[PDB]
Amino acid sequence: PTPEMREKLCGHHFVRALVRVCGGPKW
Amino acid sequence: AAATNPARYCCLSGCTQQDLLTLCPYG
Repeated sequence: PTPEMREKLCGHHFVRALVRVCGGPKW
Repeated sequence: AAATNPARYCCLSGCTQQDLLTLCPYG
């Protein structure tokens, strides 16, 4: 089912996976 | 995508780099 991986990004897990792909200055 | 709250959704079911990509470069 697609070459992706829906990580169960919970709370900080998400904000982290976040700072990874878009790398924002906020967080 | 387009189901429930951001992080809340990415926490329960999951979220790939893309589903994350659509939630990182904003805040």
